[PDB]
Amino acid sequence: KKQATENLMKLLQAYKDIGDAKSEPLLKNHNPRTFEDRDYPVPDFRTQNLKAGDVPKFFDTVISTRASAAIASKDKFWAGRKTEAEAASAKASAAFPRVAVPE
Amino acid sequence: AVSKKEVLYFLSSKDAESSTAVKSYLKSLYAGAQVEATETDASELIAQLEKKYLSAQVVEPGVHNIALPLGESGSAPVKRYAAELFNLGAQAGFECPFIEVSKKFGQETATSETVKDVLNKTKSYVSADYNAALNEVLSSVEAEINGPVLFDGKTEGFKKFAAKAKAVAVSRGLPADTILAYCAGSANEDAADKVSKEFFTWFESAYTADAAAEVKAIEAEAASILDRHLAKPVAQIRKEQASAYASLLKRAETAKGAKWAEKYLEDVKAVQWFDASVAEAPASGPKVAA
Amino acid sequence: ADAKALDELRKPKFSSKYLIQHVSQKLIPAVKEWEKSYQP
Amino acid sequence: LSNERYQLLSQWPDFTTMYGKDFYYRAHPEDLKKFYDAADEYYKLYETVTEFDSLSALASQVVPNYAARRRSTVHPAIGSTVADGAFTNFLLSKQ
Repeated sequence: KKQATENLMKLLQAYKDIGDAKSEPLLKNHNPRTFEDRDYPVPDFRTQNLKAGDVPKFFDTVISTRASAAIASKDKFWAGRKTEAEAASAKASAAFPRVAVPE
Repeated sequence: AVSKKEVLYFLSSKDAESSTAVKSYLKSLYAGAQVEATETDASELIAQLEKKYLSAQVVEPGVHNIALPLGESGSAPVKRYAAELFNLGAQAGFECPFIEVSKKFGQETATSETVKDVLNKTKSYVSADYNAALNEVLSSVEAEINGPVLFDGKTEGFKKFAAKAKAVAVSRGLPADTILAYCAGSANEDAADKVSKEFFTWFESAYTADAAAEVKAIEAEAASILDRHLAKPVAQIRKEQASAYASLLKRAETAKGAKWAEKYLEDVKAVQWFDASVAEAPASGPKVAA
Repeated sequence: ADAKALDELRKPKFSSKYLIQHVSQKLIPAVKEWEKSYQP
Repeated sequence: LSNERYQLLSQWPDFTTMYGKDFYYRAHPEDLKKFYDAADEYYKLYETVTEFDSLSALASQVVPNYAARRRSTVHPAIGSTVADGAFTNFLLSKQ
């Protein structure tokens, strides 16, 4: 447990240092709007043969499938960010201060 | 009060709640009271059973006044701990442990005629990897006899067993020839003390190594009890130890009028006195009248 | 009350000694009468 | 014994030096749940090793099994090594 907590701080220092090396914004990669493809060809509801009430149900599945592909593209960034830090935290020092407990 | 067979067991005893029963009895004989006649009755079965239940009233407070040498380095805290149990058993009327377990062997097997029966009626009192190690030797010697070995000594087949039963005992680590020459005595006391001083270096290495094996089990029980307890959250511990304190006060508070339960609650009120006395002056400790 | 004694404080508290005594006060009179009334 | 386990909770790395929001937003969100649960586990371990009022009721679970071993019918100080060496005195003498 002491080594797992020391592995996590080596990771959280590696997440910070490979983020500050790119100097990227803080909330950029936690915002799934930045992973959203807005140049997508945006389907026409007039070529889908919809009836009267069937159009707002069509609009929601286009909004779902493009939000759910924007979160799933956010999960693919952090799944690739992890291995860049999980393989760079292992090559570190881990010189951390110890918790102040009474001697 | 005492029934005079308690107070005879508490004369040479040294603990507190028995010696204040003796000092209260010795003050009563001084104030013109006559001493009860000691009964010469209750033949051999009841006489040896009252010794079982009167010596255990001397051993049981005496064991609780002997500090275990847990987590100590050296052989002198184990030779302190064992010698406190030697001197405790002597106050309870036991003899030497060598004399008392050899009495236990001859009591169990007074009518054992075969060596396979003496190895199975003294089974509870011998180390089981020594009792089994005397069964490969009994089965090996049984091959050259092809008849049951008798517990005679004058039988040649017993000397064929005791030629190889002694061969195990030296391989186990215990000098059997210095044991056997101690309990046989000797002619001159000068060479009787060369075997006395080699028995008692086995015996001091014997009573230490099983006083130390009794400590190293308490060290390993307390370390497995603690490491089972350090894995809990602190709120679970506080309610697990509050139910056990409640259910065990309740067991002593249901039993009313019993001697052990009204003495149990006088100990709870005396534990609370110790906490209340330390809370008044904690750099000095509990207050003794002195 | 406070400042009890020494020989009152030297006794080990939660030892048995009175379960052994309570058994010995109920085993011994109940087995002294068994040996005086025994035929197989 | 509770001091030896306290001494290895003393060598735990300071996790509160990484509670800033510049460590929050740089980190993978699942490796921040693990880090915020690894800090909540230290306070579980540290509050149960400094529960020194629990050690008195733990020592009472060791006493009754020990005192019943000393309440032997042979001797309080008997053990196997004395009883083995008093078996060879019993066996290797003539019955």
